[PDB]
Amino acid sequence: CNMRTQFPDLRLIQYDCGKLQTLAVLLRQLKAEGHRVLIFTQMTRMLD
Amino acid sequence: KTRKESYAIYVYKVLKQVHPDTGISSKAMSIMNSFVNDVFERIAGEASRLAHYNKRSTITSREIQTAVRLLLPGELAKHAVSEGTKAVTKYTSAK
Amino acid sequence: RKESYAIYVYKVLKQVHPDTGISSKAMSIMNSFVNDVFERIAGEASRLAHYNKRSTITSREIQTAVRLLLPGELAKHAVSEGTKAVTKYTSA
Amino acid sequence: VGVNLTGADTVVFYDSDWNPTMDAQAQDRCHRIGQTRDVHIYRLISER
Amino acid sequence: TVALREIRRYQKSTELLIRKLPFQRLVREIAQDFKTDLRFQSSAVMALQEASEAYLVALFEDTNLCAIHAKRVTIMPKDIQLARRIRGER
Amino acid sequence: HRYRPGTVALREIRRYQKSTELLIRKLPFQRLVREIAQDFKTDLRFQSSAVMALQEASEAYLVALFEDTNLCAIHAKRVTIMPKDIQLARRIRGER
Amino acid sequence: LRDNIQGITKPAIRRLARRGGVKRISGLIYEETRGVLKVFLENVIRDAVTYTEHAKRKTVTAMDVVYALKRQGRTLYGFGG
Amino acid sequence: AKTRSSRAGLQFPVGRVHRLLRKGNYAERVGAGAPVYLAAVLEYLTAEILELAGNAARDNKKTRIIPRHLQLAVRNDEELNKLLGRVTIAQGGVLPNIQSVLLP
Amino acid sequence: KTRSSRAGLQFPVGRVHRLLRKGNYAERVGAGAPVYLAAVLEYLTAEILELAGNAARDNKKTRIIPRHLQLAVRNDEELNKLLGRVTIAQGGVLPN
DNA sequence: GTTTTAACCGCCAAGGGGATTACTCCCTAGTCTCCAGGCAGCTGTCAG
DNA sequence: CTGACAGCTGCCTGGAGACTAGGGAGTAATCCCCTTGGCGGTTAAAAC
Repeated sequence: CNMRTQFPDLRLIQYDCGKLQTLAVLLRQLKAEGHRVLIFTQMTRMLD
Repeated sequence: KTRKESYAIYVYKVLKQVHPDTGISSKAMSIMNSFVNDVFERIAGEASRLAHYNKRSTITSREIQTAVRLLLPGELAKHAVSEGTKAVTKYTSAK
Repeated sequence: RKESYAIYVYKVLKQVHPDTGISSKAMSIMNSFVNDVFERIAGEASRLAHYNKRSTITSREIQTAVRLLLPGELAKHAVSEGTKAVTKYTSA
Repeated sequence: VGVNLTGADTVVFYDSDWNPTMDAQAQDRCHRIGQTRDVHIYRLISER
Repeated sequence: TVALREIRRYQKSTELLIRKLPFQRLVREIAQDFKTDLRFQSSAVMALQEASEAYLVALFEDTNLCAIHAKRVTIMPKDIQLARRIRGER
Repeated sequence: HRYRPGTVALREIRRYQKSTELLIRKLPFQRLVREIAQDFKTDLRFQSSAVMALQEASEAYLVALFEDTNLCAIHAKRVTIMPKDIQLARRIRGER
Repeated sequence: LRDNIQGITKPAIRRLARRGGVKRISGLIYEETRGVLKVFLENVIRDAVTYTEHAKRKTVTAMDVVYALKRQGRTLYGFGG
Repeated sequence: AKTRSSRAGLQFPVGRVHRLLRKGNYAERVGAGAPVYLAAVLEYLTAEILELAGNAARDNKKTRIIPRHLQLAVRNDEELNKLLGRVTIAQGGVLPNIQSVLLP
Repeated sequence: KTRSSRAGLQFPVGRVHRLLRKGNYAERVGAGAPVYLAAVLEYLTAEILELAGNAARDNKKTRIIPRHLQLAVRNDEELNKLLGRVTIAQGGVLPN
């Protein structure tokens, strides 16, 4: 399978958007401190 | 804010002459204005063609009478010609 | 003196079919057709000028009348021919 | 207005609404009465 | 068999199918009502005959289409009535 | 209770012949008009009055064509209207 | 804007037929009516667009539609002119 | 100063009709009695259609003429129907006409 | 130098200009309007004459008769649409 | 009769056409004059 | 015999040539009135 087709790494999703990087850092820190986070966005494609 | 000539007041006068009590709406008045304009265009074009055929450079009462005879059906044309000739006779008498 | 398109129809026919003639009745048909299409286009041009509140008939009015009256391929070919003729006329 | 998400304690706005009343309503979705923890709001903005 | 041959013969031809003198008599009889002592140019009567034959042929074509739509070969007056009603001359 | 076939059709015939309201929704007709126009020229704006005039003209044309189609259907001893009826009406009208 | 011809709805065609006096309608009538309306709209809109383009405008006014209908032979009242 | 409509006894404007005839590019010259005749004919046609429309409105228990009344008047009168055969009236509807074969 | 020759056409641009002026189409006629109209008329005449000549050749004749013009008009769809409501004297109808 | 979904209505925003009225101003018709060529029409001639 | 093309005649009219008045371009500039990608309801016309 790996020699037959190659999919982009899910890591590339965060690498193409600075917001996703900062959001990952913030979310991991928030989980470390033991909180629950609600994320609001105006676009449902962004929700995807 | 510019003048827009229309037959609204004249159509209202004719309506009051015929039916003193009935009224007319804005859409109906627009329809009546369109009808008057269309009949005017028909009669004027027919008169212009009649003048051109006979090599005449003027539009007279005869041309419009012939145009009315050509356009309108029987009783309508006859009564319209009667009304028009009465009007022209009165206008000539009044000088 | 009576004017007719017989000479011009004959010239056009000789241009397109040098060895083909035309009968008198067919020539009358051609004259009637030319007068009819001329009158139709001119009337549409006059109506277009009156609608747009213009006192002059220009090439734009004739082109728009041609596009309105003639069907698709005929309309586009006539528009091309008229534009070519106008371009040649202006460049003299 | 029937949502009672008082279990959460952090709200992150991925993008900001032009109407601040909407963002306030989103915050009040978690900050209403009956919530026993400090609520933090994080707003992410792209520079330039 | 004979009908198809007659159709082809009259379809290839261009001459006027209605006799000239009866049509002229009918035209003059009709014109007598509108005005008295009317003269007609020969070209006018020929034009009237051409127009009348073209109109009648076109109407007969429409009525034949109506009859075919009725699963019939014969044309009936109801076909003429429907052809004129749909065309709008009614 | 169940009305027999044909009664509700006649009832709605009377209802829709009593009234003068437009029978096609305005937004679908506006979309169709824009779709048709975008082929002839891009970046064309339609006034609301123009779209209303188009809708009125189209509805009148379709009503007249349906009257002719029903007349065709009554001819040849039928009640249902079929595409052949519309084709015959259009061909007699001089279209196509 | 694509496949907008389906906006002409089956109940709409049924209502138009009922206004036209039709009692029973076949299932294949709707496609034919959609095609007929498409053709009619195409013709009228083409004429109107030509009229607007002549006036060096980019907005199709009701007057242009009225002129197009009058040229087609379907003069419409109540929309000016 | 006396208007031409008053002299002719009509309600439609003779002067406006004269201006429209002159500006409409119909002929080089326009006669004196042509606007009077045209105004008279227009007034007569308006009177006929409005009389029929008012009769329809009274039959409908309505005092103001609506376009439906004008459509009913035009279609019910044979001569006006022939005159306005190729004319569509906005918001006019159609005549109530159900064919006999379709009736139960 | 002839204006028709200057424009490169065969139709009388001068006669068309005079007809437009004497006709009551407008109070002013531009310079290029008669040229454009003459070009359009010449194109239509050339098209119909070419079709009539082809029909005459198909009939083994050397002169264009009204029958040839009728066949040419009815065979070409665009010209048939243009002259749909027109009757040609001694022209007949298409074979069927 | 029972179930789908789309007009449609309301946000949400920043600007963006783009008809209109009014000013100016200048190519290009219109009117006039004069003169030579395109053309209507005639019969002679010839192919069909 | 018979329609159609052509050589020639007489003539009306379209091709040059001038001014020029104004109908029709440039130039603001005002203002209305939207305009549309993405969202979220909400039924009542559609759909089955």
